[PDB]
Amino acid sequence: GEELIKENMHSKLYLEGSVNGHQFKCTHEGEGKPYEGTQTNRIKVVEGGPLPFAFDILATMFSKTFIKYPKGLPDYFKQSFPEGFTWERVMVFEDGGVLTATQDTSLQDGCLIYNVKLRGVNFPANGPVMQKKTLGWEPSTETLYPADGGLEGRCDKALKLVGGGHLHCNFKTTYRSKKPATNLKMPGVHYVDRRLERIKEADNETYVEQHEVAVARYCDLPSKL
Amino acid sequence: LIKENMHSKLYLEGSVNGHQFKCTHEGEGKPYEGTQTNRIKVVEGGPLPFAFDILATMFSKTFIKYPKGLPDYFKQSFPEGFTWERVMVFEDGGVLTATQDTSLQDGCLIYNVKLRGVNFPANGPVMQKKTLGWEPSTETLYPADGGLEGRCDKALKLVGGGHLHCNFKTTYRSKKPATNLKMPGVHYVDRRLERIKEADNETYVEQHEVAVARYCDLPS
Amino acid sequence: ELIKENMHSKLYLEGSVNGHQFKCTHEGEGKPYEGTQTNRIKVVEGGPLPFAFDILATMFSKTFIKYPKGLPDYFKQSFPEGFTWERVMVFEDGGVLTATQDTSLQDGCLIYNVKLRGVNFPANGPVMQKKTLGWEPSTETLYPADGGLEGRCDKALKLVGGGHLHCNFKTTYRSKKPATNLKMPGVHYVDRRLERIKEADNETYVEQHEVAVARYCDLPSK
Amino acid sequence: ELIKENMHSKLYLEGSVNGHQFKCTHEGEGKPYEGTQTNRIKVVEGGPLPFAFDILATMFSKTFIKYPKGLPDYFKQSFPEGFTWERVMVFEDGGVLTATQDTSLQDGCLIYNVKLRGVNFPANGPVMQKKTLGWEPSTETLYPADGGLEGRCDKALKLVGGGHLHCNFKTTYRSKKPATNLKMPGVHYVDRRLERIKEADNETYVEQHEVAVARYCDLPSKL
Repeated sequence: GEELIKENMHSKLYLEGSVNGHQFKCTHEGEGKPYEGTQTNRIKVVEGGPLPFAFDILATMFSKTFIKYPKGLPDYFKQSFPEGFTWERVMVFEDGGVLTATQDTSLQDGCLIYNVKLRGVNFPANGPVMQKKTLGWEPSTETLYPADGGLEGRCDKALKLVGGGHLHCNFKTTYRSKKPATNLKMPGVHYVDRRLERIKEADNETYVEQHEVAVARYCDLPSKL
Repeated sequence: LIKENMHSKLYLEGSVNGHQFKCTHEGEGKPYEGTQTNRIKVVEGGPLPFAFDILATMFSKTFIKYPKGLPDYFKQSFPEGFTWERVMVFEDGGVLTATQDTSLQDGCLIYNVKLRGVNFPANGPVMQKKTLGWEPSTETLYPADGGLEGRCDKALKLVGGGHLHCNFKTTYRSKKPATNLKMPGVHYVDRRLERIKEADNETYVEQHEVAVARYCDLPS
Repeated sequence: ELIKENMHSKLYLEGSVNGHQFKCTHEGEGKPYEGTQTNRIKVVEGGPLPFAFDILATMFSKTFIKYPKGLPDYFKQSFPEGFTWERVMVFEDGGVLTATQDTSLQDGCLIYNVKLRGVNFPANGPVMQKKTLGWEPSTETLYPADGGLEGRCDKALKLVGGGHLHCNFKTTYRSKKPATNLKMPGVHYVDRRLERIKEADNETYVEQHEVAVARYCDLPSK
Repeated sequence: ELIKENMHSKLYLEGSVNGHQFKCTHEGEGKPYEGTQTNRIKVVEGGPLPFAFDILATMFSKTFIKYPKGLPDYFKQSFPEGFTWERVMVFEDGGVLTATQDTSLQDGCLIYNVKLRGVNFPANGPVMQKKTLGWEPSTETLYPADGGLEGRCDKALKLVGGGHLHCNFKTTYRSKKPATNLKMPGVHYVDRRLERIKEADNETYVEQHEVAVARYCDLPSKL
């Protein structure tokens, strides 16, 4: 399972979304150092382009294998191979936009395969997302909690706005291996710090190039117990 | 165009907590009486590991009784029909989004639902199949540049005696140009959705809805 | 029964919204069995307020609901000892209000004491920018729960410019009379129309009128 | 600033949760530049409480955060005419607490005043049934806004039987003194561990230790 994810790994994705009515589809092509926690992947909007909303809200649909897990904090995601794993997410924007996606991860030919299917609705016509007034996400810390053999993630994220300020978004994810969790080693409560940046945009966001660095940790601070 | 008797057909794809499924329905009703019954099959992914009640409202806005002075946004929209899109937020954290297309094809109402549900607690009246249908409800409809926005607090009755509350937000959007629709003011739709019959671990379900629109009749 | 066809009410309210402190009082009258009342409200300390008074409108009387025959009136049965309510209002743009009240009866006058705390009201939103024009009429749903009633209500403020600011209400109503001395209603609905009738001096004098009528679901069944 | 190696606090709190009025005070001591402190909390009135004390844990100290050099400390610059916070806490089972706080400095000593109001905590849920086992460690993201700060914090209470109960926190932090008499931080994080050390007499007496350390995002930026 460890011995299967490799010091350089590749991802191909297929995606199928609808946001405020607008159907679309995307693919991507990706690579990174999983054990160093880094990846970059190139995204296309194969159908539905150009999109009438800020691409940024989709940014986090495109990779939980590429988290740097230190020795002695179990990697739920790498362990889950060769079967793979699946996440379920709800994103709730402070202005009423709501997004829900289910993603399917798996491996084939030493190449990671993501199937995404998402559904966005109730985004205000006048608001920064439907106005394309977003300038990318702030770094974030996700807390992962073990629960029923899965992990539940929580994350308060914030999208940067033109003029300054931020649009806030709450994330709630459920991560579920497809191995039996009797064949797994669960971590405790732990934290994943990230910074996801757009590094290239083209043809009105129908081509987008993204980099993530993700590092996991236990809470380092001294107890009194 | 919308006759005093109308038939509907429904195809539905969904996913709830990663469990994928499909349904279809054949429905019959009285668009101007505000009544209908429809016969639902789960045809992939059944039997379902959660209460089918949470999908009840996925399965018909053309069947609301609109009194004479109160413009009917749904019946007006034909022949080109309308769409809706909804979020349901349960008080225990489960969230469903859903999108719907309503069209009119050679006399029949055709419905197409895609939905996606996540974060339902595992234990968990929804996931432990401990629900006993919805209470009657009142939806408030607000015009909102050219579409309607609905707001509704609903509650599922529970095995044991309580209620699981759920907050609905929906956006109704006519495919017709807005200039060809008289827009209603703010109004209310009182409903009672009931389960008539179920068989084979909720893989077959019959539902009946009655639904009557009104202005606020209180004086001023 | 101690609820007459005509009753008066007296209110004292103490409040903090985004850290701005204030107090109100009111004297009101209405017709309990017809479902109508008028309250004359003063902002007696901390005025004029830096926020839309409209958010406070629903803080000012459940005894005045018209209950039809065979729908138990939880609030009128609660006397002589009365009842309390606790409410959370969550606005769609982040404002949140918690509030609690006491309703009692002294010398046949209804007496309301209200405490409230409101926070996180955005500086550029319609509440703080004073852009609201009153509430839409509404339906509150009431559910029996372990001796009390849980109320649920999605509401909306009209805005300058035409749209609405939505608000979510969750209230718990608890009788001060032991519960087996009351007949509880099943699940039911309260239709309302609350309106501002007059105002003066930068929104520091307000009069409001409520009509409220309860009903069971009237639609046919099976 | 005027905040010494060692500092004490006294605190007075009054509030209502699901109708139940109470009042609290703490005496306190700690080290503000290594961001640690202990607080000995007394339920003077309304004891014992029908609800879990844990839900008040965070009501009881923003100057005791360790800020590294190069990240402005809003709270230490915000003195002598100090600062305030207004918080909303939304538990996933429906409990909602609002609360507001005053932080002033009067002759060697930190003064805390808190008023809170909690409603809609379900009667059969862990808070009213007292099935909680403390808070998990947390991180707060703090954003500049109008020369104030907005804190956002997903937090979790350990439960009996092993689950968690989650609670969303939103807090506005506002200095009582103007700008510029003060430098603003950028978007930054505070990592925290709150621990109950000692409990007595059905939760009427309680000792809390907090370690709080701020940082910027430490990760590589490709832009």
